[PDB]
Amino acid sequence: QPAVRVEKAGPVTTVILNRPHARNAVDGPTAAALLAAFTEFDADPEASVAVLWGDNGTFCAGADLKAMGTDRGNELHPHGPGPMGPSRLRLSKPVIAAISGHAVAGGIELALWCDLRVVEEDAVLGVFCRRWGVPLIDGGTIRLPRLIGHSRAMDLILTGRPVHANEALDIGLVNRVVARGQAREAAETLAAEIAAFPQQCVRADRDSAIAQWGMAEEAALDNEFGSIERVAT
Amino acid sequence: QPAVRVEKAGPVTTVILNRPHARNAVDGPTAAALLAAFTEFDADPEASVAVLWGDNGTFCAGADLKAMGTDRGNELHPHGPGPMGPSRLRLSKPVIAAISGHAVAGGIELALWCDLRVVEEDAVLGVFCRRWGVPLIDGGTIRLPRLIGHSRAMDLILTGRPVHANEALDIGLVNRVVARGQAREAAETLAAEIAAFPQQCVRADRDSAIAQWGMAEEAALDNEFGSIERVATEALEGAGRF
Amino acid sequence: QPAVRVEKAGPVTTVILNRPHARNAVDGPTAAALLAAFTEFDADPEASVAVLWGDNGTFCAGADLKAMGTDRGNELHPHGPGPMGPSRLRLSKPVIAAISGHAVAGGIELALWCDLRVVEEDAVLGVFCRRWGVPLIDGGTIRLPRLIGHSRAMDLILTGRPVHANEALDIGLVNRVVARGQAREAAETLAAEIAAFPQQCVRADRDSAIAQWGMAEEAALDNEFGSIERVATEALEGAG
Ligand SMILES: [Cl-]
Ligand SMILES: [Cl-]
Repeated sequence: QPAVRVEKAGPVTTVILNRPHARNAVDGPTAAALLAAFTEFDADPEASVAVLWGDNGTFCAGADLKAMGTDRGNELHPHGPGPMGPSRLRLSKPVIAAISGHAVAGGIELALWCDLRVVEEDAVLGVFCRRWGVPLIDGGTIRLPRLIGHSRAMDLILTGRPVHANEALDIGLVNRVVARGQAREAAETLAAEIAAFPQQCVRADRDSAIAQWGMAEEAALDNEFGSIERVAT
Repeated sequence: QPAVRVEKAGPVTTVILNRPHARNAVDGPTAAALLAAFTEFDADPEASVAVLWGDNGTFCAGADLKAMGTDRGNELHPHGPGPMGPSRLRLSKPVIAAISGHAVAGGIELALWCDLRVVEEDAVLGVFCRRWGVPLIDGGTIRLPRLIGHSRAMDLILTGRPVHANEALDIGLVNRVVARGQAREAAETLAAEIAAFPQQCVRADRDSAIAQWGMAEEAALDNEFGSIERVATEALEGAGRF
Repeated sequence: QPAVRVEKAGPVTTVILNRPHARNAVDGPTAAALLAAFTEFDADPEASVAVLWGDNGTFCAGADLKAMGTDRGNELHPHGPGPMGPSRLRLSKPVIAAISGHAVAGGIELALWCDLRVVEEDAVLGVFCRRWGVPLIDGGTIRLPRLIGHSRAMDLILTGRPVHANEALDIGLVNRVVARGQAREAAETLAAEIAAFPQQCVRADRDSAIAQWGMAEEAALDNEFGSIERVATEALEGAG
C-alpha cells in the first residue's frame, strides 16, 4: 500500500510509484517520499543507476488534482524541491524512466528529468495540464526544448496534445520502445548495462553533458577537461 | 492592395502579407507595417493567438532585393527592430506561421520567429540568401540551431538548399503539413484550439520556454516557478471547474 | 607513410589521416600534425572549406590506446589544444567530415567538431570510450547535445552504443549518407559547392550560428547584426 517503494538488484535501484486509484498522481506526501528515495539513491555508494517505474499499468498522471487545494497538496518552494518531489534534484548518477500507460503533466516532467526514457508501445506522453490551466513548474519548460529542440517543444507545450510511442521515439522524446508490460524489465536491463561500465567515467561525462547547457563553448570545454582528474582519482 | 492587412476572427488575429509582384518580399515600408501589425496584436487584450499568412499562393521571399540601395530599402538597426520588421520582437502571445509557396531567406527567418509552422505539401523553405551573399540578420543563425539542433541547422545554413514539406516535418523545421490551399485555415484552426485553453497558463509556459535558452538550469527553474503567481487569478476564476 | 597529409584542389583542402596499422588512432605526434594542418588551412586565404578524411577504409578510432601511458601519448592541456589535436580550435572556415569505417571515441569527437558529416552506408559511429573507461575530453559532451538534442545525446554517451548510418542520418548525427568508398568524393563535392558561394557571407552566418550557443537571445541578435559590416566589401563586389 505504500505510495513509494524501493527495490534493489545489485547496483540498480528501482524507485516505484504505486497509487492505483489516483493513476499514480503525486500529492505532497508522495512527492516527499519520491524525494527521499532519490536522495538515498544519490548517497548510496553501492547504487550506480536508478530506474523510475510506475506500478499497475501507468507511469504518472502528474500532480494529484484531488489533493491540490488541501493539506495534502504539493508544496510550492521557490528554490526547490520541485512540487513533484525530485524534479529539481541534480543527481550525481543517472536515472531511467520506465513508462507504461500515461506520463502526462507533472508525469511527463518526471520523465524528462530522467536521463533516458523507455516506453511501452501503447504508452502516451503529453502536456495535459494545458487543458486544466496548471503550469509546468517541474522543469518541463526547460527540459523539453533542450531534449528535443525548441520547435517540437513548442508544439507539445502549446497544444498539450498526446504523443504516442512511435512519434515519441522518432522525435527523440523517448529513447526505447518496448512491448506492453516490458518497460520495467527493459529499463532495468539498460540500467544494468550502464552500471557495468567504469563508473567515474560515466559520471564525469554525464555531469559535463548536463552542466554545459547555457555555457559558452570555451568555458564548457574547460569544465569538460576536469573529467581527466575525476577518473584518475 | 495594401502590403499588410489584418483580419480578426474572435481571439485569433491573422496578419497577411500581400505583395504579388514581389512574391511577398518585404521592403522597408512593409517591414514597418508588419511591425505595427504585431505591436497592435501584442497590445490587444481580446487577441490571444496570431497567424502570419502570405496571400496569393506564397509566404515570403525575404528582404526585397529590388528595394536594396533605395530609400525603400530595409532599415538596419543595431539593436532592433530587425530588417524584416517584427523579427526581434518578443511577443507576449504566440504566432503561427501559415506557409504556402516559398518561405526563403528573410522569409524563413519570419517563419522561425513564429512559435509554430504549418506548411502546405508543395511549399519550400530555404536559406536562399546563401547564393545571394545576403547574410541572415533576422535571427536565422540563432533560431535555426535552437529549433532543430546545430547539425541540421549547419546543413541548411551552409548549403542554402531547398527543404520540402516532407523533410521539413521530419526534422522538426515545421510542425504540420496540410494540402495545397489549406495553410491559412489549418493555422487558424490550430490558433483557435490554443486560444481556447486557459491563456495565462499558456503564456506563462511559453514565456519560460523561450526565456530559459542560455540560462543556467537553476536560474531557469527559479524563473519557471514564477508561473504560479502568473496564473493565480485565472486559477481562482476557474476554481469551480477545477 | 606520413600519418597526416594534406591535398588541395582549388579552394578545398583535404586533411588526410593515415595510420593503417592503428585503425587511424591518434597519438600525440599525430594530434600535433592534425592541429598544424588545420592551423595552416585556417591561415590560407585561398582555402575556403576543409575536408577531414581517414585513409584506407576507416575514419578514426580515437586516441591511440597503445601510445597511451608513454611519451607518445596525447597531450593534456587544461585550456587547449585538445588531446585529439584540432578539437578545441575554432576555425574561421568550415570543415566537412568524410567518414568511412569507424568514427569512435575521439574519432566521433573529431566528426562532431566538423560542421557537417558525410558518411558511408556501412560506417559506424559511437562513444566506444564508454566501455574503455576513458572520458570524453575532445568536446563530445558539449557538441553531442547541441548537435542532436540532450535526449539522443545522453543515449549515445551513457550506452556507448554503435550507431549505423541510417540511424545516424535519421537523428541528425550525420548529414549525408553515400555508398561505400564514396565519402571522400561526396564530401569534396559538397565542400566545393559551399566554396562557390560568396564566402564572407558564409563565414559571417557560420560564425554567428556557432557563437550564439549559450548567449541570451538579445546579445546573440546584437552579435548577428555585425554580419552586415562583415560582408560590406563582398556585397559591393557582387552588386552588378
Ligand atoms: Cl524541435
Ligand atoms: Cl535528442
